[PDB]
Amino acid sequence: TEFIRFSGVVNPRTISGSNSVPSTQVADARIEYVGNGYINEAQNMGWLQRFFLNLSPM
Amino acid sequence: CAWIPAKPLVQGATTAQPIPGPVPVANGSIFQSAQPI
Amino acid sequence: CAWIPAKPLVQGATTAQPIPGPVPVANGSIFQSAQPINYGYQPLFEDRRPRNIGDTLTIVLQENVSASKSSSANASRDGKTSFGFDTVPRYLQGLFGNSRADMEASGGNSFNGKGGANASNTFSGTLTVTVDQVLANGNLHVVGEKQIAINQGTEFIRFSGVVNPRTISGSNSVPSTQVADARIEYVGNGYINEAQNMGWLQRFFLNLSPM
Amino acid sequence: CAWIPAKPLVQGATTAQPIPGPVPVANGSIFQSAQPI
Amino acid sequence: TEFIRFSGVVNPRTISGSNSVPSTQVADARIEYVGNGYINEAQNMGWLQRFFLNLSPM
Amino acid sequence: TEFIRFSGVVNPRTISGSNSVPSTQVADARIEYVGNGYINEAQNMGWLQRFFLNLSPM
Amino acid sequence: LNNMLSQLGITVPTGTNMQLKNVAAVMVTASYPPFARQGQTIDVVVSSMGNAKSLRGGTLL
Repeated sequence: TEFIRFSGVVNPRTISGSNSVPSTQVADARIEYVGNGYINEAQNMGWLQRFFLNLSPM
Repeated sequence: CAWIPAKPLVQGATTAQPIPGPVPVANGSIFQSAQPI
Repeated sequence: CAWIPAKPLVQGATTAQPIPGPVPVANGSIFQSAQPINYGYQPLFEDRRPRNIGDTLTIVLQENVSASKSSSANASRDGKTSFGFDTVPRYLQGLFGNSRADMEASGGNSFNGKGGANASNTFSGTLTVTVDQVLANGNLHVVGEKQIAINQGTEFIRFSGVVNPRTISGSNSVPSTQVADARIEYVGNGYINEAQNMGWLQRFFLNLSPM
Repeated sequence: CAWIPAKPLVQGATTAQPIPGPVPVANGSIFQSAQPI
Repeated sequence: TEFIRFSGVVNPRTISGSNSVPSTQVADARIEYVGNGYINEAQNMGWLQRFFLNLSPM
Repeated sequence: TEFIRFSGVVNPRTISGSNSVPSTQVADARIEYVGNGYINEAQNMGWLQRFFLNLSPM
Repeated sequence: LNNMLSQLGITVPTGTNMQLKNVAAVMVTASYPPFARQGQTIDVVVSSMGNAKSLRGGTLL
């Protein structure tokens, strides 16, 4: 399952004739594209590798 | 991990419910204007 | 097995029997109208849009999302110094003699990091849904489901959302990018679907393995 | 597993039943308008 | 998660007809493009290498 | 983080029609383009090499 | 015109040919009178605003 979430603030005089706004005209743009399932689990780093990436000397 | 609960970037409810408009005042008019800011 | 009794997808009787019409009343008329179910006022030139609970509406699923990102960084440093008095004159032997001032040193340092990510999805098809609620501002909440069973399993395409009536085309159709709370689902069952879940041991390792 | 019951993304009933319109009031009119919001 | 932050001071007579200003006309421009997650963690130097980069003789 | 600082003295009759001046017309021009972070730290000489560059006989 | 048709219940497809001759776009101006009460009537002035030839027998929507 994939989730696309969006939040922002729009100025009405920017809405086109077809009731549409490009996302570059939204003020406090919060965009999110995430997912779940094992396809998403196969893209997190292992806890040991995550620990090493932060605490390894080099 | 992928099982640890994290909060999403866009929080709160992602939907809104339309509210019914006010009851029209019984003057002789068809044009009824809800309270305009 | 193939001998275990299962129920079909389309259940019940798959045929209907016509019923004889009523006996015509003996007025002076040839035109006899069986009891007609009166439906409400219906406009003439307006497009056929759904207006009440139970009306149908075609959704044209066309989804295409694609996001990406990347970044990198690097740094470097070298150094190499040297000095050597090969032949020292006599009057300087007390300061640079016996190679007491020769010098040679080196040093290095490097770093390179980088990363990125991306995601994408598409969807194409057509599905007819039904209005199940009319909101307070005229918007229509729509739900729909289509079930197919081709020879071994069963696939389900479910859809749910909210539609604004002024976006419905002249042929009673809306592209799925104009629906507000779009929930789309394309799943299946049977052993074809079972052959695509990870084994419980591999699923456990994918989450709890150190690397 | 594939046998563990999970709920679908689209929950609830995926169909609706049309409701019969109101009985027309016996004025001299053919045009009958159900209660319009 | 990536963050793009911006701050500055604008002179109104520089805003175009489409309500837009090029960033070279903003006075106290502060621009920031950062991120988090392990993709960002894989771009910081290790503490030992960071120490050596500053205190090594050469 | 990179910093671009500027300071100077301008004669008003040199400002163009678009409110812009080339930097060669500023009197006491002080321009500065510096940075910080480990990318900047990787460009300073080591203290030993800096000492040798000044006090080595040749 | 497409906005009005859509509001009335007719959705014309986009990107289609449409060339009218009996329609003109106008600016309407009026003077709000003192102590005006709702329901009363005033006089308006109608003026063309693009490449129209005449408003001889027109009707203002």
